[PDB]
Amino acid sequence: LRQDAVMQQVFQMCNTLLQRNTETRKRKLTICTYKVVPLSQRSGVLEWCTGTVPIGEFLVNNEDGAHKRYRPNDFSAFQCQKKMMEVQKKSFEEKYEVFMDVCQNFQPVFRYFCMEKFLDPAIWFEKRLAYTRSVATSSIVGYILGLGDRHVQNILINEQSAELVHIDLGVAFEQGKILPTPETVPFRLTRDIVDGMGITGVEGVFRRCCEKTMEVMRNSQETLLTIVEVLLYDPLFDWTMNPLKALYLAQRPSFNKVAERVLMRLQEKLKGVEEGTVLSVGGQVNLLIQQAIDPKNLSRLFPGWKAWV
Amino acid sequence: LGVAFEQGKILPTPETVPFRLTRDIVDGMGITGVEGVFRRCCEKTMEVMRNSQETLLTIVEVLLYDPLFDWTMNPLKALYLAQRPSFNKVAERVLMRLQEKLKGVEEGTVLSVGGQVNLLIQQAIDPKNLSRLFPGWKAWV
Amino acid sequence: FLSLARFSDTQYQRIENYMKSSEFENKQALLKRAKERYTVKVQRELELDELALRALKEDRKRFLCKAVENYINCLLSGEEHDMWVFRLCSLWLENSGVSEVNGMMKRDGMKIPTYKFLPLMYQLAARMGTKMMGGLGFHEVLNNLISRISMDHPH
Ligand SMILES: Nc1ncnc2c1ncn2[C@@H]1O[C@H](COP(=O)(O)OP(=O)(O)NP(=O)(O)O)[C@@H](O)[C@H]1O
Ligand SMILES: [Mg+2]
Repeated sequence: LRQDAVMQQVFQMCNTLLQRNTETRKRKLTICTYKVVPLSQRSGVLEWCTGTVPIGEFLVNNEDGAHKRYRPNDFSAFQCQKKMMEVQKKSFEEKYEVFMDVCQNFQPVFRYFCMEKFLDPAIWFEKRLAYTRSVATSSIVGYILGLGDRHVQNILINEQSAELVHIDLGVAFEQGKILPTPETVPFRLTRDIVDGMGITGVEGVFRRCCEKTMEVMRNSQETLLTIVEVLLYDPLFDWTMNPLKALYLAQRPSFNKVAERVLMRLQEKLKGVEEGTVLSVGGQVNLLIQQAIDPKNLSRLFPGWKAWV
Repeated sequence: LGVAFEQGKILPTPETVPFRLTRDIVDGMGITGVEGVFRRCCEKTMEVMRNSQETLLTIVEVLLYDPLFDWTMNPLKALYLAQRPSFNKVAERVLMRLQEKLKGVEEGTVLSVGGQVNLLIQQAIDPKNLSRLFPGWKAWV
Repeated sequence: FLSLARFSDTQYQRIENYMKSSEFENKQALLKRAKERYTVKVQRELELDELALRALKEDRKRFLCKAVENYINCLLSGEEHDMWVFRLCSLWLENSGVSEVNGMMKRDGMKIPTYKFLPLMYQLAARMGTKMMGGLGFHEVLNNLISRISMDHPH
């Protein structure tokens, strides 16, 4: 649990940075955090987010899932999961056509979360706006820190405030790309996530908030790089990926050179350098949004990540 | 023109000036010195170099992989220049250094055409850098 | 033709950069150290990684061939972008082992006017060889191309 506690402070630093900028303080761009109190090298205790439910439990529950309740005629969650695992040991083209076929018979229904919980139009608009701002802020910060393993069970949504909470932050600094099944998406922006943002989708509040968050990240590059440098040289911070962790994450029935490479990769992200070229805040945000919503990248991903969800 | 691609910095006496901008060179430019025609022309030349970065980088790539192009320094050449009484990694490092020059990156930061030109002029005319140089280069001249 | 050539070269360059990137080496090094129940998962990873490698190599070859073809067409379709012959030669010299690239240069590159190759004549002549003669070989195409250029502009 020490790794989770370390990630919580970075979220606090990201929260503190966002508060002191007038552009993001007006939009109330913040990151949901929970206290983690490690007790030993093997056991620990952490805060339980009361009033929060996993997004996977709300959407693709077998008994009373959102997809089953609203779209009985569509493919079930079990059916979609079974199909993806079958095409796992197949060609990339076969994977892509399977993913499109599943997505054709699996329409997002996540937009109904705010409708059934906030009948008042004024309250419903506030919660939807807060949800869109929360996703945009978390996605940019998660990309900056290279957060990975953002599957359905690792994301919590507050029932009262409709704000996403990210848990299980063990994978970070783009260690997810080192997995046997690489993470080709900087963050989770699946159809359910976009559908809950309204009819406008990623366009509008989500895109502007992502740009505003990126500007704060770029303006505080010297601060952000220094904080990560302190973390990466912590002897007790086991952020590097090992075969035991890699196999555990995806299961089915010199330290100095790595840290310097991660720091360089973080530095080029904060300056907008992606593929050796300088990209503006708007251009970088557009690239990140496009990569996350690209169906081809989602097809290559692990079925347990539930890209179709 | 045997010495190029910053191979002079590898010499026993490193070349700390990108080019020769000594007092005689500046004095012949007029009373205005580096300010004016020299600075504007340097900025205009840098803009052309930046706008044709993909063209310039492509050409140098062809040159650096020429088997008969002995552009790398050797101890025999280094002592000959300053006398008194894996190739692939070396090729790639020059290309990266050339690429950051074309994009304005000097010390890891993005610099505009005007800022980059000012840095080059300041480095060349810096008396401290000229002192370290080999006297055979005649920095005072 | 030039716009398609530039984009195809950019995609090929991105794939080539990824192959030589330190991230690719770190990912490969993890599998090598992992391989040294347990045996079942190891032999799977040595099969998916090569499956990903063959797909990446095929994509690189397709992008490289398309870029070379479009660069030749752009050169034959005008004279404003004659400087891009350096990129066409750079791709050809660095990928002399590809039969498709050598065939396209023989079939279509011979129609390109010789005077466009004069500025980089020094590098073309330095790559002449004999060990790999053949109908589709790079050396024979290079020798025929160099001779044809010397035909038009001996001086
Ligand atoms: N901080 C938290 N607040 C609320 N619920 C939580 C919290 N952490 C975990 N949960 C719940 O616990 C479930 C299981 O996740 P977790 O406790 O992390 O065990 P886990 O899935 O095994 N993670 P890991 O041990 O790293 O493989 C989640 O789906 C959440 O519903
Ligand atoms: Mg979990």
